[PDB]
Amino acid sequence: SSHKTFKIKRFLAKKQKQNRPIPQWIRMKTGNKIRYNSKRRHWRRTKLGL
Amino acid sequence: TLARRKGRHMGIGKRKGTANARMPEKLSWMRRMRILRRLLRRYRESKKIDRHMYHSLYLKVKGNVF
Amino acid sequence: APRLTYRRRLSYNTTSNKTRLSRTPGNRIVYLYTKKVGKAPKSACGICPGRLRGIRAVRPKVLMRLSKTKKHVSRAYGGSMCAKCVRDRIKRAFLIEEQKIVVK
Amino acid sequence: GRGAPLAKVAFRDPYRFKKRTELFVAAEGIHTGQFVYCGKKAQLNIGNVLPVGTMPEGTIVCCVEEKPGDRGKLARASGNYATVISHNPETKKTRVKLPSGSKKVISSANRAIVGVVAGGGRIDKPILKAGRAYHKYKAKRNCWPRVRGVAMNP
Amino acid sequence: PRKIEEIKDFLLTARRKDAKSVKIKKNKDNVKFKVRCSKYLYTLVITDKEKAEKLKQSLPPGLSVKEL
Amino acid sequence: AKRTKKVGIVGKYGTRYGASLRKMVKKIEISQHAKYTCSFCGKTKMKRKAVGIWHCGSCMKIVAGGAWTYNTTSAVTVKSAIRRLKELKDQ
RNA sequence: CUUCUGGACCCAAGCGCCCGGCGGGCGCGACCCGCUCCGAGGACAGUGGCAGGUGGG
RNA sequence: CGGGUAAACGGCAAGGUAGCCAAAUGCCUCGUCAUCUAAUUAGUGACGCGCAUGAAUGGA
RNA sequence: UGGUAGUAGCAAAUAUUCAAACGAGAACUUUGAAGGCCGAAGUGGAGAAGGGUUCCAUGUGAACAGCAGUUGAACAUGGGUCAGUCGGUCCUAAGAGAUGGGCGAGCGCCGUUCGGAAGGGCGGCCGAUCGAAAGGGAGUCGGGUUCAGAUCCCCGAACCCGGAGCGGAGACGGGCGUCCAGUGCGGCGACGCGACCGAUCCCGGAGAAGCCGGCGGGAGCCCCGGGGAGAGUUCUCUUUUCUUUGUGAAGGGCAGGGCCGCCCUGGAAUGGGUUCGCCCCGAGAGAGGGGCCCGCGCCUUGGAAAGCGUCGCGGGCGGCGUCCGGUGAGCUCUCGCUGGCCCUUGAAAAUCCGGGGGAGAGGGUGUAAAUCUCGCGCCGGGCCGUACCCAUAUCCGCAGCAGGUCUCCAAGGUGAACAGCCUCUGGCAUGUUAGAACAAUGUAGGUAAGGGAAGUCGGCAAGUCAGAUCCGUAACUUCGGGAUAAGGAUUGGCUCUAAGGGCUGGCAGCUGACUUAGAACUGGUGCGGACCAGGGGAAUCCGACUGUUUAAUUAAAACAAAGCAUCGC
RNA sequence: UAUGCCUGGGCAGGGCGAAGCCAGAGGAAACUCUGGUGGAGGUCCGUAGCGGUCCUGACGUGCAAAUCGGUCGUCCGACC
Ligand SMILES: [Mg+2]
Ligand SMILES: [Mg+2]
Ligand SMILES: [Mg+2]
Ligand SMILES: [Mg+2]
Ligand SMILES: [Mg+2]
Ligand SMILES: [Mg+2]
Ligand SMILES: [Mg+2]
Ligand SMILES: [Mg+2]
Ligand SMILES: [Mg+2]
Ligand SMILES: [Mg+2]
Ligand SMILES: [Mg+2]
Ligand SMILES: [Mg+2]
Ligand SMILES: [Mg+2]
Ligand SMILES: [Mg+2]
Ligand SMILES: [Mg+2]
Ligand SMILES: [Mg+2]
Ligand SMILES: [Mg+2]
Ligand SMILES: [Mg+2]
Ligand SMILES: [Mg+2]
Ligand SMILES: [Mg+2]
Ligand SMILES: [Mg+2]
Ligand SMILES: [Mg+2]
Ligand SMILES: [Mg+2]
Ligand SMILES: [Mg+2]
Ligand SMILES: [Mg+2]
Ligand SMILES: [Mg+2]
Ligand SMILES: [Mg+2]
Ligand SMILES: [Mg+2]
Ligand SMILES: [Mg+2]
Ligand SMILES: [Mg+2]
Ligand SMILES: [Mg+2]
Ligand SMILES: [Mg+2]
Ligand SMILES: [Mg+2]
Ligand SMILES: [Zn+2]
Ligand SMILES: [Zn+2]
Repeated sequence: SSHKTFKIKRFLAKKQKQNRPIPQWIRMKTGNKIRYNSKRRHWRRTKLGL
Repeated sequence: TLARRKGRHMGIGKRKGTANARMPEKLSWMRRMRILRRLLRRYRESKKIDRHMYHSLYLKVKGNVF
Repeated sequence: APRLTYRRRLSYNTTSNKTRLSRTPGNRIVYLYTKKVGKAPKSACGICPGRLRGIRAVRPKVLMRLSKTKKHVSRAYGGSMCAKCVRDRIKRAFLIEEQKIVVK
Repeated sequence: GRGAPLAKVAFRDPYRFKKRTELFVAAEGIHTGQFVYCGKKAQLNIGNVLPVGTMPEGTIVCCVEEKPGDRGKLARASGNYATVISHNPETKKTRVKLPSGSKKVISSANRAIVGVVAGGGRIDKPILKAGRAYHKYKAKRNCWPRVRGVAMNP
Repeated sequence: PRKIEEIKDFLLTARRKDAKSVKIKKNKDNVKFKVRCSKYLYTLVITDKEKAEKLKQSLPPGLSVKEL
Repeated sequence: AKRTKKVGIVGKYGTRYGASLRKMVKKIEISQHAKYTCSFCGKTKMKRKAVGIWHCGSCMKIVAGGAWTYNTTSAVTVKSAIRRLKELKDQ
């Protein structure tokens, strides 16, 4: 909704910044095992609820 | 709307609402009251009729006389 | 017929969500939100059903920025009591105060 | 909620410059602008609040105090009243007849409003619709549609 | 906006300390002198064009004048 | 002028609630909506505002009377009884 | 010490006494004394603990 | 133990009164009669010792 | 991981086609054209709850979008939500919940006044606090600007609250230098004038009060006659058809509306005034003359400089136009008047104001106290929310799910109609695919000769009837009804006739716009021509009725119901 | 979702037409009759809305773990 509280909007800010893909220079490190960001969330498939 | 203004397209076979729906009876009575009461108020102010014949005709106008 | 919309997020026809149609200098019919119809003060007697005369019929907080002459009349009980019950109370106060002298 | 009207009687505070407004059970016959009087030396008129001991026998009163000073408990419904049967100056106890037919011996200091509670004859009108009975209890409480126990389950 | 009816009252408004500027609008039937004060836009409507130059030259010096 | 034969004011209920019940409310629906003469002003403007409340549209007098009539028979009998008890109490 | 009315009603008038350099204070007015605020109950209602009856709630 | 109480449960201690019915209630039963149709286990109106109707377990 | 099996299926809501462009690649994208749909209770334009970056730009075509895709609500990279006056914030609504007190083994619970409860300026309060983005609640609108924001930015014109410079008011002078006044003033009155002292205390008002009927005013929209400016048509006709033809808040003035709720004069029966209805009057009509409130209307400051239309020229310069009218049971909105209904009477509080009272304050002859934005000037207005979707693809239902989810604005024609049908503004591409064919069997729609329920548990399904007008309407009844009972006739088009108004001048002139009735003519007897749209009657059973009920197999004779009666206190 | 409470929102067009009122008639009188007006109601047809009768229709590994179509109930009230 347009009528947001500060805590909810701040909560949506953190979840929006975490939705980035993994930078490709991480995959070139020594003991790298991460192929891709497995915690990606889509707005239509997984709802936050909070 | 010019042909209907001359009476065309308004026969019996063109009516679908009740006569009271097309022209309300309460409206036709209200139009007649304001017409007849304005006539008596103009005749009383023009001294054509006195306040005693006016008040008598006012109650006869309120009845279905004229 | 240009259909117009609300200008605020309140989309319900509540008592505070009242509007009127206004023509802008740009030849546009827009919604202009109206203010509630204020009522003139009522008589303090509690008998006369009519409102007081000579006082603006505006909202309560609007009376804060109105001049005192626009909220009362030059009579004794003006702005609070109607002129009719003032004349009655002037007579009732005198006639009762005279009877309390006759009983003595 | 109640079928009897209530009167907004105004009094003067005997100790402060204050207008005391009370809410009585309107006796039948009173009107706005009437001067009603409360006390033991007030006259016997409809609407006045008198002790049940300072009144003649057979006096029709309403809003009778069950205990001395309870501000009126008995005969406060529309169209009801209590009759002062007899007195007893030795024990200072009056015997009153309640609207249910029972005769109760109360103290002679219990104040009461002389007259009958207004709104009488309300039950004499047959409620014709179920909707009229709905609105009757819609202001009282949630008890009107009474399912029979024989219509329920064990 | 407050409309001024007299020429004398217009000079008292243009001579104020909060008078920022005075605009001169030459219309078809009149000429308007709109002085911008702190709160209200005072306007004097002069009908005849003869009193336009009479009032234009009588404005206090230092007040910003603009022709529209 | 005579639109109905016997129902009159209770013709609004149609064929509902029974003949006896529509006849009992007829005596009450008439007395409830009837305008009475104001004993304080004289104008016939006493109308029932609520149950047991009767208001005059001219002198603005509010009188607490009966539920369906301006005054019940049990009230005028008590008023005359209290007056008779008051005079016998003073002497 | 208030019953004729849809009024008004307080923040002492007055007297006595006293202090300041025109003001202020006290008393009477507004009696004194006193142990429960005023009434209705009352060692009964009631409370806790045992005992009997009743109890498809 | 005794009294009252059935618009209390109920029954008809009392022996089903007024009513009603082969009924949404009749086992025998597709009862009998009339009517309704060329033909009716249906329908209706009647008849009622009614297997097992019936009066605020409300009758009509 | 198989057979099933390249099978079921990719079938609800009419529909696409042509050309071109980009591109390796086009039934699906984009532009243009044509043909259609939604048809203003929209497939339109904006919100609330919810979602949370889905919004916007560019790029990718790998996975996803059940065909494809050059496309996307996908993916990747950047960007985007600007407020004193919009809401939150403030108030208490039902409520919820501390303190005292009580209880409880105990976490705690009960409880919302009930205890030395006033932390203010002589004090009454009686109950801290929480609880509404639909209640209460001061005050911003117009134009312009973005790829996405807008009553928030920009420009212009204001307003409100809080806080400490001018002018004006108070201030009117008399009597003999002196003495003495002066906390305004007008009107018979309603009441007026730009202010016009005053506290504790007191009183009152506004906030702040249902639903329904009818009427009138104002506006927006629609409609009609013109005049401009563009455009369509121009085979024939058409001075034609279509589009567009305006002025915010705030201030002032004036129409208009309301005072059966006010004022003065006066006095009423031959009673009068008056409405659609009512209603009103010796507690004072009618009449005349006033006063007040509302004036969202018009004019005007704003203000045309801007906006718009059109013609040009080079973020702009210009020309020209933005006009004159007339109607209404029209449609919405809003303001009034007035009545009806209730065994229904249809909120509180914050906040703001008026009055009563006159404790006090102010200066001694020109001022002082004081001044309700009186009129101006100066300063400040913090915090949070603000993008977008708001639903046959942005919410919920496992999904782009034929379900579900609260509203606001509402064009023309037909018609009684916000019915159905057609069109304009706006929107869309037929609802998760296409091509070909037109077998059976289906689902949906329709017709059928002759007979007319012989079908079947059963007229199930289907059909008949249907609108309006003029007629005619029984048994029975609680007298209300039954009833649109039943049974009949008429219905088009065109051409006339008659009847129903208003304004102006004292009958005359001018001007309507909505209908009814009658008649003639006319036709392949067709005419509520589509659409919309009751089959009826005679009885029995049950329930009085309206209402309610097993969400997802039972809408009933069940429950409820008024009435009746009993029982307790 | 069941129910009470609080605060809001919403509910075309028509039919029959109740009390009150006006007038004209009839009558020796009591009183009656007619026309109009008025717009009552858990009124009627009916849109939105809310319901969900019948087809025991469609679907029935469905659009849907209850939906769709026609038909149908009610639609100022115990309404939504
Ligand atoms: Mg979802
Ligand atoms: Mg009528
Ligand atoms: Mg059961
Ligand atoms: Mg057991
Ligand atoms: Mg027998
Ligand atoms: Mg047969
Ligand atoms: Mg039989
Ligand atoms: Mg019996
Ligand atoms: Mg996008
Ligand atoms: Mg993109
Ligand atoms: Mg695909
Ligand atoms: Mg993404
Ligand atoms: Mg709060
Ligand atoms: Mg609000
Ligand atoms: Mg936007
Ligand atoms: Mg004073
Ligand atoms: Mg200020
Ligand atoms: Mg937005
Ligand atoms: Mg879809
Ligand atoms: Mg299709
Ligand atoms: Mg055939
Ligand atoms: Mg057969
Ligand atoms: Mg059928
Ligand atoms: Mg029949
Ligand atoms: Mg029988
Ligand atoms: Mg029933
Ligand atoms: Mg079911
Ligand atoms: Mg019927
Ligand atoms: Mg419907
Ligand atoms: Mg269905
Ligand atoms: Mg089926
Ligand atoms: Mg199948
Ligand atoms: Mg029906
Ligand atoms: Zn008054
Ligand atoms: Zn009176």
